[PDB]
Amino acid sequence: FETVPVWRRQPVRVLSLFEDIKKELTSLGFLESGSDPGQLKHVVDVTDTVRKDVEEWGPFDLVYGATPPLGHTCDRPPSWYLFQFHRLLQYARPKPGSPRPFFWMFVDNLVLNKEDLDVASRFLEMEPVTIPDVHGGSLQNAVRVWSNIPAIRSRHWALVSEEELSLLAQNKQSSKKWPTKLVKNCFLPLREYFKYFS
Amino acid sequence: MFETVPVWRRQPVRVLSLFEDIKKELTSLGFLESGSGQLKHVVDVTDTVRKDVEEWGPFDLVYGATPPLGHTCDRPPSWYLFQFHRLLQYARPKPGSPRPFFWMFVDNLVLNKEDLDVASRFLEMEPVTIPDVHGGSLQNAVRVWSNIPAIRSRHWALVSEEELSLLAQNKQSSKLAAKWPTKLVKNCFLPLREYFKYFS
Amino acid sequence: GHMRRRPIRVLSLFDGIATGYLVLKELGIKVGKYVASEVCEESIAVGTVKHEGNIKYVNDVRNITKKNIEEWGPFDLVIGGSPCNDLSNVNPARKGLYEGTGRLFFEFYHLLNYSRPKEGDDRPFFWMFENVVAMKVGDKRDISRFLECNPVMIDAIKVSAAHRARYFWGNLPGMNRPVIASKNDKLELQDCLEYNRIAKLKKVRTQLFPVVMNGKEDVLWCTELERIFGFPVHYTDVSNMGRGARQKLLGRSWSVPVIRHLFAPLKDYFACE
Amino acid sequence: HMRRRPIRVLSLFDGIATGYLVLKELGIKVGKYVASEVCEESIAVGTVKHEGNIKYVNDVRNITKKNIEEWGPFDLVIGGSPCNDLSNVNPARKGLYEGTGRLFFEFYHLLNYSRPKEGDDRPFFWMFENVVAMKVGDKRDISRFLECNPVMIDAIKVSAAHRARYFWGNLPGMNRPVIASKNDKLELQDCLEYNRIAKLKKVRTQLFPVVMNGKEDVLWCTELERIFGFPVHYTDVSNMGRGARQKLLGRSWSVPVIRHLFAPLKDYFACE
Ligand SMILES: Nc1ncnc2c1ncn2[C@@H]1O[C@H](CSCC[C@H](N)C(=O)O)[C@@H](O)[C@H]1O
Ligand SMILES: Nc1ncnc2c1ncn2[C@@H]1O[C@H](CSCC[C@H](N)C(=O)O)[C@@H](O)[C@H]1O
Repeated sequence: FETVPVWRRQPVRVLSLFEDIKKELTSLGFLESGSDPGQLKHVVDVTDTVRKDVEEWGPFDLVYGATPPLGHTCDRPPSWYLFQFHRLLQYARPKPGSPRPFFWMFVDNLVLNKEDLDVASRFLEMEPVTIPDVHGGSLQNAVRVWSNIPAIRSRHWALVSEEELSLLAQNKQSSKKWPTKLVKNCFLPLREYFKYFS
Repeated sequence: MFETVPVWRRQPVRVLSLFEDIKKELTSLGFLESGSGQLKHVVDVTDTVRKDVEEWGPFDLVYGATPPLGHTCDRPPSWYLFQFHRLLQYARPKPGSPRPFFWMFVDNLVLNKEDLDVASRFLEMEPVTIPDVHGGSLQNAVRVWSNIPAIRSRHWALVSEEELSLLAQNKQSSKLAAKWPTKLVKNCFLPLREYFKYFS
Repeated sequence: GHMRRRPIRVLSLFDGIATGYLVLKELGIKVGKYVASEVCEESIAVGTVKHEGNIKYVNDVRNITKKNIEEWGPFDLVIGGSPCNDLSNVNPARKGLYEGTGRLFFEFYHLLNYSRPKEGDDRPFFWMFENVVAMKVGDKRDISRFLECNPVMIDAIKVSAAHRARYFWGNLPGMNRPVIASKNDKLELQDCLEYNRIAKLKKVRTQLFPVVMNGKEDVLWCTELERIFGFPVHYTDVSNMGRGARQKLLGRSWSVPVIRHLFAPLKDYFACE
Repeated sequence: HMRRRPIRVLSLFDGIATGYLVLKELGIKVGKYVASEVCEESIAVGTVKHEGNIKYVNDVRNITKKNIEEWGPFDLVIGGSPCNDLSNVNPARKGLYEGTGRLFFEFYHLLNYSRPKEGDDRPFFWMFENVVAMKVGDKRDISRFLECNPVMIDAIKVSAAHRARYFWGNLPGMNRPVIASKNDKLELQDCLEYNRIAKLKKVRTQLFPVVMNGKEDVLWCTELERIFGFPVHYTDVSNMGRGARQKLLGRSWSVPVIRHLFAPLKDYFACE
C-alpha cells in the first residue's frame, strides 16, 4: 500500500460497534472535535443492521467492536458480540476490485468464556493479544484484542496466565466502567495512514 | 376290540420280553409250559433292528420294564421307554393281517415327572398306578401303560404323587437289594386267557 | 395315467427362521401348506414377516397330538433339525441324546411315524432330519437305529464360506449325489463382507475377529453373517432385533445352499411355478 | 457457456449421507462430496452405503480457510446443524448462541469461505436447514447472517410424518409448491410390515403407533426408514441395534423433501 505524505492524508472513517470510542479516538487526534458528524458511525444494537445499512453509512477504514465491561450485567450471550461483529465486519470489507487500507479490532473485557475464545480466534483468524493493567505485581484488569492493526501483538503479556484471567474474571466481577486505557494506545500505528488533528 | 375264539383253537402266546424277564410270572399263570420256548428275552436292544424283531417273531405280547427301584440304572430311565417304543413298532401286526396283539410297559418309580409325560404321549395313555398296600400303608408301586383290556381297573386313585414320590425317596436310600415287584403286574395278564392257550 | 404334481405340504419341526420355506420358494416349488413347530418368538417373527403369514405356527412340538397330525396333514415332507447344545463336543456339560434338549429328537421320530403313509398308500412321502457331526458315537448310532437309516454328511464349506459339518438322515431323492456349487454361491469369506473390509481367512469356523478394516480388527456384521449362511441380506432385520438376537438365530440355522442341494430334486415330485 | 460437469458438494453435519443419496437417485453425477461429521455410527452408514465415494473430514470447527480452498471449489454447500438446543420441545435448550446451537455460525463461516469471490460468476448453490420450533429471535438472527428468509417445508406433504423444517438457501425453485410423487408413502400404513395396522394416518416426530395381533407395538427400524423415505435397511450397518438406528433417523432429513429441493439441480450439472 502506497504511503501518502501528510498533506492529503484523509480522516479515518470509523464504525464503532457496541462500545463507543469516539472520544478515546479524538484524544489521539484521529477525529477533529466539532468536525463532521459522519466521520464515526456508532451502533449498539445491530440486531436489524443489514448489509446495505453498513454500505450506506460507510465506507469505513476502521471497524471497532467490543464486549461490555466485566462487572456489567450483560443481557446478551457473550458470543453474540463476536458473531454480530464478524457479520458486520464482512459488510464493511473493501471489495477485492477496490483495495484500500482497512483495519478492524475486536476487544474482550473477559466476558467471553473459554469455549467462546477458540471460536473467536477461529472467526477472526488470529490468537488474541492480552493487554493487562498490572499494579503492584498484581493483576487488576485485562483485555483481549483481535486486530490487524500493525503493532497489536507487541502489547501482549505472556506473563498473564489463562487461569490468572479466569480467576480475576470470577473474583472481580462478583464485587464490581470500560477499561479503555488498555485499548486507547493500540490505534497509534494508524497515525501514519490518516490525518492527524491538533 | 377282538373276538373270543374257543379253547380248542387257542394257540400258545408268543412273548417278547424286553430288559426285564417275566418268564417265571407267565409260567406261574399258565401262558407258558413248564420246561422248554415261546418267550424271546432281550436285555440290550441297542443293535436290535426291525428284521431282528421280525425274525424272532411273530409275537402276541410285548413287555417292557424299568430297572427295579433302588437299582442304579445302567442308563437314563427314558432309554428303556424310547427303546421299548421302537421295538414295539417293529413287532406290530401289519394292517393287512390284524390279529390279537398286546403290549405293556412298566415303571417301578424310576421315571421322573418329565419322563412320565414323555411316556404317556408316546404310549397314548396316562399310566395306571398299581400299589402294594399292607396294613393301610404304601409298600411298593408300579406305573402301567398297556392295551390289555382290564388294565385301567387296577388303578388306585387313592395313591397321590407326593405319596409315590416319598415312597421313591426312601426306597432309593435303603441299602437293601432291589427286587422287581412283579407280583404287582402278574395279575394284569389274566384277561389274555380268553385269547391264548391255558396250560395246566 | 401317472400322478399329477401337486403343491408340497410340509411339516417342519424346529423350524427356526423358516429356512425350509425359503429354500422351497426359492426353488420355485409350490407350497400348499407349511406347518412349523417353533417356540422362540423372534424366530417366529422372521418367518411371519419374511413369508407373509403363509406359515402355520403350532407352538411346542410336545403339544402336537396324533389327531393334530391327521387334521393338519396329509404331509409330503417332514423335516427337522433338533437343538444341538446337548449333543455336541463344544459343550463340556452336555447331557446327550436322552436328557436335556437332545431328547427332542424322539419327538421328531415320534411325529414322523404319525405322518408316514399307511401300508397301502404309495403316495410320495419324504423326510429329512439334521444334526451336528460332533456327536457321541452312540448317539449317532441310536438316531440311526430309531430312524432306520444311516446319515450322509454335508459340510457347508463346499457351498458357503463356513465350516458347518452336519449329518442328514432322510429319504430325499439324491441325498448321496455329490454336492456341486452354483455360479452364485459365495465361497470365500471376502465374498461376504461389506465395502472396505478385508477377510483374514478364506473360510469361517462354526480368529475371534475374522475381519480387519482400516488396520483394526472387527467382529462380523449380521449382513455379512447372513451372506455366510446363504440367507438373503437383511433376512433377520425383523422386529427391532439387535446384533445378539440375529446372530443367535443365524448361528443355529441350516446353511441355505446345503438345504437347496437337498431339496432341489423335489422339483420333480411337486408342482412348481 | 459451459458444459455440464459433475457436482462438487460440501456437506456440513452430514449425518447419514442424505444429500448424497438424493443426488445419486436424481441421477446427478457427483464429482466430490466432502462430508463433515463426527458420529461414528453415522460415518459408517455413509461409508458402506455409498462405497467410500464420500470424503469424511470430521469436526466442522477444524475445517480451515485453506481446507476450503484445497478441497474445493464447491458447487453446492449444504448443512443442517444440530437442533435440540433451538427446539421449544426441549425445556433445557440453550438457544442459538450457547450449546450446539452456535454450530450454525460454523456453517455461516464456512459458507463464506466456500462462496465465490468477486469476479467469479460460476453457479454456487447452498442450503441450510433447521427446526421451525425456534425462538423467533433465533429465526431472525439466522436470517440475518445468511441474508435471506427461510422457506417452510413440512414432510407431511410427501411422507407419513409430521416434520416441519425451515430451509434457507439459494437453490432454484425452493418456493415452488411441493408436489407428492406416485412412489411416496403418504400414510403410515404404507410403511408398515406384514400383519401390522396403523393407529393413525400420520405419525408425529401416541408412543405405540401400531397394533399387531390386537396388541400395541412400537415402530420397527425398517418401518422408520420408510417414514423418512430412506431405502429399507439403509441403516442396517455395523451391527447397530434398535436404539442407534432410530437416533440417526430421528436427526435425519426427510428424503422426499430433499429430493424436492435438489431436483432442479439436474438442469445445472452432468447427469448419467
Ligand atoms: N421344544 C421345542 N419345540 C419346538 N421347537 C423347539 C423346541 N425347542 C427348541 N426349538 C427350536 O428348534 C430350533 C433348533 S436349531 C434348528 C433351527 C433351524 N434348523 C433353522 O434353520 O433355523 C431352534 O430354533 C429352537 O427355537
Ligand atoms: N462439531 C460437529 N462437526 C460435524 N458434525 C457435527 C458436529 N456436531 C454434531 N454434528 C452432527 O450434525 C448432525 C445434525 S442433525 C443433521 C443430519 C443430516 N442433516 C441428515 O440428513 O442425516 C448430527 O448428525 C451430528 O452427528
